[PDB]
Amino acid sequence: LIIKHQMKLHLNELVDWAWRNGVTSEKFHSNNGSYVIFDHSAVVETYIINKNDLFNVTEEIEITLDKPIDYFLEKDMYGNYREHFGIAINDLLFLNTTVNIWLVNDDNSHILIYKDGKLIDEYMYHQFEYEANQNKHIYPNNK
Amino acid sequence: YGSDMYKYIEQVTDTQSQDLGKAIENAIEQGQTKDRQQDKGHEEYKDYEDTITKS
Repeated sequence: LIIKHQMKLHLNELVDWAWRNGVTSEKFHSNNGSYVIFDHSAVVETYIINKNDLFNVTEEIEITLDKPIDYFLEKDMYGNYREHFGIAINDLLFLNTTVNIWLVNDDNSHILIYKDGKLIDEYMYHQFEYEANQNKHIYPNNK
Repeated sequence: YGSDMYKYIEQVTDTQSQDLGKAIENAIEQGQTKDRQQDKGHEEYKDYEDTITKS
């Protein structure tokens, strides 16, 4: 399961993120036309990067019951909502009554990952339709 | 004339009242509880007894 999240980071946050999740050679742009360049994981060039400049960066997070999650939110069957930090989904003591689990994305956004005993990719989300076969009936025509 | 005059002779004040109250209180309480216990035990032992007899 791969979750893609787009975020907006200032220069300091962008540098920290890029060095934390290794980037070899690529250029990041900002709103005001300012850009920064990483080449072999080194900040070669910056072009007039004022403060309050937001660099938009997409981030890929692998979600798995064994792998711990930074910050997620769980909802039981009755209605109680709770939040957990740094705990794998399988680690929860009470998964019997856990109905939903979202991932809090540091932007206060919410991404569903766990729905009714399964990861969101495994769940199939059945639609609705009345049960019936083909009509296969000849009708009179009005012409 | 008549008896009613005495009421005016000595200042008489008749006071009445009536309070009629109604009150309905409805309370709904719901509660959920979840417990989980996990225990581990382990015990080990050793014994030695030597008996020597003469007859």
